[PDB]
Amino acid sequence: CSAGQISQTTTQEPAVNGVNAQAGQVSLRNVHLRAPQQTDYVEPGTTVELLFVAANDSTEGSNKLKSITSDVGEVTLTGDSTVPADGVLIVGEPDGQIAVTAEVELTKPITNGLLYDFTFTFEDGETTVAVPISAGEQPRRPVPPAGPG
Amino acid sequence: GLIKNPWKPVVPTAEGKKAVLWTSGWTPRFKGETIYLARATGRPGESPFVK
Amino acid sequence: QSALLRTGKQLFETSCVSCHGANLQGVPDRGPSLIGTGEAAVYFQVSTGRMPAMRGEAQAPSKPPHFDESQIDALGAYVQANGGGPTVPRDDHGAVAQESLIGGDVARGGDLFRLNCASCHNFTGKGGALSSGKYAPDLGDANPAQIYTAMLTGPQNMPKFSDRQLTPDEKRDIVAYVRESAETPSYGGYGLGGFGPAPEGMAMWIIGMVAAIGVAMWIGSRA
Amino acid sequence: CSPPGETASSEPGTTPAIWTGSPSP
Ligand SMILES: CCCCCCCCCCCCCCCC(=O)OC[C@H]1O[C@H](O[C@@H]2[C@H](O)[C@@H](O)[C@H](O)[C@@H](O[C@H]3O[C@H](CO)[C@@H](O)[C@H](O)[C@@H]3O)[C@@H]2OP(=O)(O)OC[C@@H](COC(=O)CCCCCCCC[C@H](C)CCCCCCCC)OC(=O)CCCCCCCCCCCCCCC)[C@@H](O)[C@@H](O)[C@@H]1O
Ligand SMILES: CCCCCCCCCCCCCCCC(=O)OC[C@H]1O[C@H](O[C@@H]2[C@H](O)[C@@H](O)[C@H](O)[C@@H](O[C@H]3O[C@H](CO)[C@@H](O)[C@H](O)[C@@H]3O)[C@@H]2OP(=O)(O)OC[C@@H](COC(=O)CCCCCCCC[C@H](C)CCCCCCCC)OC(=O)CCCCCCCCCCCCCCC)[C@@H](O)[C@@H](O)[C@@H]1O
Ligand SMILES: CC(C)=CCC/C(C)=C/CC/C(C)=C/CC/C(C)=C/CC/C(C)=C\CC/C(C)=C/CC/C(C)=C/CC/C(C)=C/CC/C(C)=C/CC1=C(C)C(=O)c2ccccc2C1=O
Ligand code: HEC
Ligand code: HEC
Repeated sequence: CSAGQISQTTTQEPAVNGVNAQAGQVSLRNVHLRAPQQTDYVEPGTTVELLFVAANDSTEGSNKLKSITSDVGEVTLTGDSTVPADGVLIVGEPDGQIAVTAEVELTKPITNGLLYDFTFTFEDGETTVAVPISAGEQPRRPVPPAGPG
Repeated sequence: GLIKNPWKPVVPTAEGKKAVLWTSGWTPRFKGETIYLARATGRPGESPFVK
Repeated sequence: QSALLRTGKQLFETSCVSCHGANLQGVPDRGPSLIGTGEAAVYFQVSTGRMPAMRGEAQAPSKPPHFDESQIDALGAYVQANGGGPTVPRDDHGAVAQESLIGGDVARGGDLFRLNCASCHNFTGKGGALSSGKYAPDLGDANPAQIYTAMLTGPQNMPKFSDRQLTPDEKRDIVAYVRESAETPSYGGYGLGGFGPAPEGMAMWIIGMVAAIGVAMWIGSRA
Repeated sequence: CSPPGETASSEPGTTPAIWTGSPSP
């Protein structure tokens, strides 16, 4: 009954804060934004990081990443954004990693909990991801001590 | 003596006294009252609820 | 260590590509992506024996592990290098921390466990059934590191409690309650499984009533 | 029977505004 075509285990998503996406032939895994926060918003002009891993489903040819755009600011790509034949392209260096980076210069404020659309183009497909903000291995920020009331 | 009216307004809310079953801890006691989603820290006393 | 990374990938290729892909992106309807899960998820899933999985069903059960401690570390490092993520706590000698994870406040851990875990694992981690073929397994066999990694990574249907939702000290208190509530002997006799009234009613009917009726037969007469 | 005051909606909804909080408890 539970081992049929509709199976609960097989359709499960990874227990991570990132988002999976299919950019035609490239698999976008663990797509998230790194942005330490202090107040209700991350004000415009602050520089945050966009981190993801691009997986080449095809094993014959190569692919390259171009023109990451979003309506939150301008995204700058630094490094060799080409993914190998049957390899990965790690963009960003997340916590727990002992150099392609995506630098986002904010134009409008962002906050953890909401979704912001990002556009990925490689050479054969343009998709929107709706990237979230993910705090990684950072410790819980201290809370001011409440008084007696 | 045992009989009690279920719908006697005894709970102060933002729009007057209300019956117990219509209210809860999330019912504002005045307009614009800030109610935080507090987490139980698991320790008795010494801030059992924090922001 | 490059030795640890290539050993992990070499182990990964012949054991985890069929369901998770060669580049850890996941195989649709067969397995999810392993990017960003971290070394903690791999440690739990392999040391508990849950992985490699054998088929798709309601819930993948635990079984004897397919790798030893050295191979688990190599597999964890390979997955860790692809997407990062949480890591298993370690002691001074670099081994997986077991005794140092036992918290000092079991009373706090008991209240936290009853708020956050008792619902799925029962008053004393005896397990509980879930919606359709799924269940919260009994907690008497997991070592403190496994409990910590389960709380960190949230396997299958268990919530992925982060270090911000539950601080390392709170997690250490919880595993202290989990470890002690499993090693504490019953005080009123045989524990009867610790499931509550259901074994208690079964034991009464099969023992006391059988003895009472059997004694009634011996004292009384037939026909 | 089904509860009359429980129906699904197709409206997307908007992001909730930032809470300010009125004084004088
Ligand atoms: C002659 C005597 C006995 C004869 C019996 C022998 C032959 C019986 C034949 C039955 C067919 C066998 C197929 C087995 C394989 C199978 O099952 O794989 C199909 C797939 O199906 C489900 O997916 C559906 C889709 O494929 C998905 O695309 C879709 O999404 C999904 O939708 C759900 O899920 C979504 C999530 O995605 C939700 O979004 C969505 O809302 C929804 O919930 C679908 O699911 P769902 O509707 O649940 O249908 C499940 C199964 C349903 O199973 C079953 O056979 C149920 C078993 C019934 C057997 C009858 C009981 C008999 C009792 C005893 C005999 C009594 C004792 C006798 C007394 C003594 C004798 C005295 C005389 O349908 C079927 O097969 C068709 C049923 C037709 C059978 C007809 C038999 C009726 C009885 C007539 C008897 C007359 C007698 C009169 C005499 C005069 C999932 O399971 C999948 O994984 C699974 O892969
Ligand atoms: C006249 C009549 C009147 C007489 C009536 C009296 C009868 C009662 C007799 C027995 C009294 C014993 C007293 C001593 C009590 C004691 O000191 O207790 C020790 C400890 O022991 C258990 O610890 C196990 C380990 O030691 C731990 O290391 C381990 O952790 C733990 O595991 C739990 O915890 C883990 C997390 O920690 C979880 O992971 C895990 O899952 C689990 O929960 C373990 O426990 P567990 O597996 O429960 O069982 C293990 C049991 C194995 O089972 C059992 O006893 C089964 C047998 C009894 C149980 C009750 C009956 C069941 C009835 C059902 C209805 C059956 C179903 C039938 C269906 C039909 C009908 C349906 C329609 O082995 C044993 O003890 C072996 C001892 C066997 C002794 C037999 C007695 C001999 C009598 C001979 C008499 C001769 C007289 C002759 C006169 C002439 C736990 O209890 C502990 O708390 C407890 O502390
Ligand atoms: C809604 C509802 C009534 C649900 C029940 C549905 C259902 C399918 C029930 C039973 C299903 C079972 C038993 C599945 C196992 C697979 C199986 C072998 C199926 C039966 C096959 C069959 C019919 C043919 C074989 C012949 C046959 C009839 C033998 C089966 C006999 C057995 C083993 C039956 C027992 C089933 C049963 C319901 C008993 C449980 C009794 C209770 C209440 C146990 C509680 C209990 C527990 C849980 C403890 O942990 C414990 C720990 C220490 C001491 C005591 C206990 C204790 O008693
Ligand atoms: C198919 C039968 C599989 C094989 C072979 C392996 N895995 Fe797997 N894995 C599979 C599924 C369907 C799932 C999801 C549900 C589940 O049972 O947990 C998983 C899960 C994992 C995870 C957890 C991911 C998370 O979101 O954190 C890990 C870390 C994992 N699998 C690793 C892994 C390894 C290392 C394997 C080789 C030994 C392996 N899996 C085999 C399916 C299958
Ligand atoms: C229900 C939604 C759960 C809550 C709340 C908690 N747990 Fe859980 N846990 C649950 C399941 C379904 C599973 C099995 C998952 C698997 O991938 O197979 C688990 C697993 C554990 C384990 C591993 C046990 C082992 O087999 O030894 C541990 C140690 C564990 N859970 C502990 C635990 C704690 C301490 C919790 C409170 C924070 C907790 N769980 C919550 C289901 C659910």
